Amino acid sequence: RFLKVKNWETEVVLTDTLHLKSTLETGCTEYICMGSIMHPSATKDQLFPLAKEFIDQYYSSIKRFGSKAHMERLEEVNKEIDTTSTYQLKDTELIYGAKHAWRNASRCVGRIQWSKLQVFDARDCTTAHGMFNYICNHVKYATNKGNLRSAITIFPQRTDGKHDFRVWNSQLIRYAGYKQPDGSTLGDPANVQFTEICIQQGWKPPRGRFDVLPLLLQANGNDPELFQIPPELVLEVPIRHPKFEWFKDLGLKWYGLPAVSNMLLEIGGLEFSACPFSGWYMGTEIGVRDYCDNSRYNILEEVAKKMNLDMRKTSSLWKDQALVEINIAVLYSFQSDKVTIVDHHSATESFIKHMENEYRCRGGCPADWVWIVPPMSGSITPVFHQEMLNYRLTPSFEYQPDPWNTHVWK
Amino acid sequence: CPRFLKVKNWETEVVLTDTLHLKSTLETGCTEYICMGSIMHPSDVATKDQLFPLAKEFIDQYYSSIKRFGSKAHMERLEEVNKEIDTTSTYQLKDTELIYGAKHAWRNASRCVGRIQWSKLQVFDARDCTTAHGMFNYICNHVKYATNKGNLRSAITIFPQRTDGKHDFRVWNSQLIRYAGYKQPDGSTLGDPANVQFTEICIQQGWKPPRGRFDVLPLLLQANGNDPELFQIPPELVLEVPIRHPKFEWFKDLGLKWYGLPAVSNMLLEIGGLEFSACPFSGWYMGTEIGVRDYCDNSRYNILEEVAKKMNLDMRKTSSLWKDQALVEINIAVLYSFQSDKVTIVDHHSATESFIKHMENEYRCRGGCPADWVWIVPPMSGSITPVFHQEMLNYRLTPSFEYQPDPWNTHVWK
Ligand code: HEM
Ligand code: HEM
Ligand SMILES: CNCC#Cc1cc(F)c(F)c(CCc2cc(C)cc(N)n2)c1
Ligand SMILES: CNCC#Cc1cc(F)c(F)c(CCc2cc(C)cc(N)n2)c1
Ligand SMILES: C[C@H](O)[C@H](O)[C@H]1CNc2nc(N)[nH]c(=O)c2N1
Ligand SMILES: C[C@H](O)[C@H](O)[C@H]1CNc2nc(N)[nH]c(=O)c2N1
Ligand SMILES: [Zn+2]
Repeated sequence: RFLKVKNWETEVVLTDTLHLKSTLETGCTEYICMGSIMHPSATKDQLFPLAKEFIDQYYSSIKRFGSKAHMERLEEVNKEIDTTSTYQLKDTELIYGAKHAWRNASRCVGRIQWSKLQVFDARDCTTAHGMFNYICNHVKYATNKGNLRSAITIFPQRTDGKHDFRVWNSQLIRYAGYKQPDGSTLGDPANVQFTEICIQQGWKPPRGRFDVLPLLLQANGNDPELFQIPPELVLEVPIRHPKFEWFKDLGLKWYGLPAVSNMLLEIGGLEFSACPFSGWYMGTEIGVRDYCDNSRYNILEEVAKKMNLDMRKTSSLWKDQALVEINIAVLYSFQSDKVTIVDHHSATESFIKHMENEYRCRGGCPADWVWIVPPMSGSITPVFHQEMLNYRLTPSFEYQPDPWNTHVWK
Repeated sequence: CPRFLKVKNWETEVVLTDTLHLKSTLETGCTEYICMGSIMHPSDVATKDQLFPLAKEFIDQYYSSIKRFGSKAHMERLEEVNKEIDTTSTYQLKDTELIYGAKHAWRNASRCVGRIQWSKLQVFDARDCTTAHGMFNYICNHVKYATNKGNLRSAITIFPQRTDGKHDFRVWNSQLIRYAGYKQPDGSTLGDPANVQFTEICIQQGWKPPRGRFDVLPLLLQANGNDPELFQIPPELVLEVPIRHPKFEWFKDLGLKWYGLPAVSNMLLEIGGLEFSACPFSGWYMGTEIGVRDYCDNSRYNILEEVAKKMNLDMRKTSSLWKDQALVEINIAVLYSFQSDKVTIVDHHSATESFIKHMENEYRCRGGCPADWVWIVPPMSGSITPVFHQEMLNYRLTPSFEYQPDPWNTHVWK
């Protein structure tokens, strides 16, 4: 059928036809919705229909469906799956598939940018040293002295599952986390385990609060190897506040480049298990989640202290007050350092505009309300009032198992 | 469907196991290929063949609840219901079953963060009501009991079930207490813009509007499928709270107030296939319902700008977060004014913490707890509340509260 989505603030109705093209499952059924579940539950035979479908939509997108180039490309892929059990994408197809995996990422509020993506082909890579070189060039290009630029680097596809390329870091730039003897945690508590894997592999930790983790890089299914990203490539921002001059004394910083490195890029049945991709931050990612999650840096108490807020009852809303000031500081600091950052009002604003674009030109836009709505001030942003349909289009970004639970060590 | 489904809390790592979903009875709107979990409203009476298994399902569940499943009272009740449907094509609930069904409709309400209270619900049986004047008496008694001078008590008043669909009891009000909205010729709106359509109906029905910013609407009550009739709620029964701020002495100069009793009156209560089309129920407020939605939605009272101006905030850039700063202070004022006047209210931190504890107990004792994350997470400060990090499963258990068409869209005027 045709499905309608209403904005309850604007009363704008959009009509979704694009959902007719999905085939992956969402995890819901007619009787149970799993919309808030974070991770809901090849061969030559499985591969050609998937390859065919992707080649078909590629040649439909450059408006040459059924052309001679389309016909030969289909046969070319057929012979290649036959005689090698896989196939290799053309450069144009690799670029098209990467942009469309971003376009289809239902959890990303930043997709108005989807077609401006720099795609680095790293499929000639064979070693962890080559991976490091490719990743350093990615970081340097995408950082661009603070004028951040979207980028993805694509390493060789999975073959037999035994020669996977993997970036073991979940993101290219993170801070370490250390278990203290007295039971508390120094640095980033979310990274205590990965940090401990780096230490076990020979990393000499400085045991500070903001230690950039080394890259841990696995090429062709071999043991991963450690590398230190050159510090001049890692842009960082000291967090200060435009009105509270004591805020700089908290000693807070963050890195400028958000770069997801633990996901799987699927294009036409091919699986790119190592595809680090990066954009720029929405302020709440740092200011709400990284700093104020109870399992993360957990600074609300300290800020509420220096703000002298009444902290004896929840109904004083002291946490909400300190939350807003922290997120003012983050935005103010990146902006003062001319480092690209978007606030959640602008980003959600852009996303509503992007949805309108997509419904008009494409017939819909898959979107995960649970992830799109920012983690603070939800209903004063326009996406809170926007109904969204969620569905899985391919090419896509997918989760995959953490490598340390799979890898057969040597 | 699989027998066990697991939900994780990503902040605490607690994993819970759900088996109650195997009892889900109706459709969510999702499919295997599309999820409709953010659609507000996804998707003539019941025949004898439809009614038999729906009643048995409910009667079994009631007798299971009192540890008399399979007993002689259970089999005799099954038989009496079945004979009553056969001869009259409907049946009547016992007082005990009515109370049980209403409490469990709340218990099953996936969008309600307040369900830790579900078993403490005063049920007013109003199935003997025949006229709109009597509906008015019943609703007044409900409002006075539930308000309780500010020490609010949850309550539901249940009016006669649907018969042929042409004799429905309906409260035309969507909530028992709401403020009027008036469209001006110049396009601006006075009062509550959400209620302009309903206010116009009341004016047409004969209501004389005071044309103020906080005018309590009259009740528009439909008995037995007749044309609805207007009644004014006695103002001494409508408890209200002037909104002042503990620090900002100028906040009281804004002239804001709100009513104490949230009372939903447009929903349908389904118990064992019976349809109670008029079942007003009330609890107490979570502060953000007033402080965030009623006051700061753009299409509502929309005070963020004016509070920001008095706060002397940089309003040129969105990235100063002036909107977020003002929103917090408005919600501080709402909670502070309700507490100072000793009117029951709950902040979004206490409510979500309570709901996590409730959800955990339901998983342990009942095998699950259906919950709609999109509705459970508060509209401000989402991730600093525990429900944000809590995976939830959503499904439709019966007894339930359901939406129904607005009655001015279906009523056949006499
Ligand atoms: C350019 C500016 C961008 C902005 C402002 C932005 C914003 C966001 C935010 C706030 C999230 C939620 C992140 C979280 O809570 O962990 C997200 C998720 C995501 N983004 Fe974007 N993003 C951008 C660029 C990109 C790019 C370049 C890609 C890929 C080519 C991408 C793909 C994704 C994916 C797959 C997710 C979901 C990740 C997951 O499921 O864990 N985004 N984005
Ligand atoms: C006693 C304290 C209660 C609290 C703190 C509470 C809290 C809430 C809140 C904050 C919402 C979201 C409302 C919205 O955003 O429009 C809600 C929804 C709901 N509540 Fe509760 N509630 C309470 C009592 C009750 C009672 C007594 C019932 C029924 C007997 C009930 C049934 C529901 C239902 C059905 C909804 C969904 C309404 C809809 O879909 O429009 N609640 N509740
Ligand atoms: C359940 N969440 C797990 C997580 C996470 C996580 C941790 C990080 F360090 C990090 F940089 C990110 C970035 C997410 C992201 C990606 C992109 C491309 C842009 C953006 N603006 N944001 C995500
Ligand atoms: C866009 N949704 C339509 C709506 C609405 C709406 C309007 C109101 F005036 C109002 F009081 C409520 C109360 C909801 C509610 C109910 C109960 C029992 C307790 C509580 N704490 N809250 C809901
Ligand atoms: C589109 C979206 O579902 C809609 O705005 C919802 C979001 N969550 C909500 N949550 C509550 N409690 N109440 C609401 O009215 C809404 N509105
Ligand atoms: C349980 C729930 O699915 C989980 O907490 C989600 C909620 N929404 C989110 N939204 C974003 N953007 N990022 C997240 O990590 C999460 N976490
Ligand atoms: Zn769903």
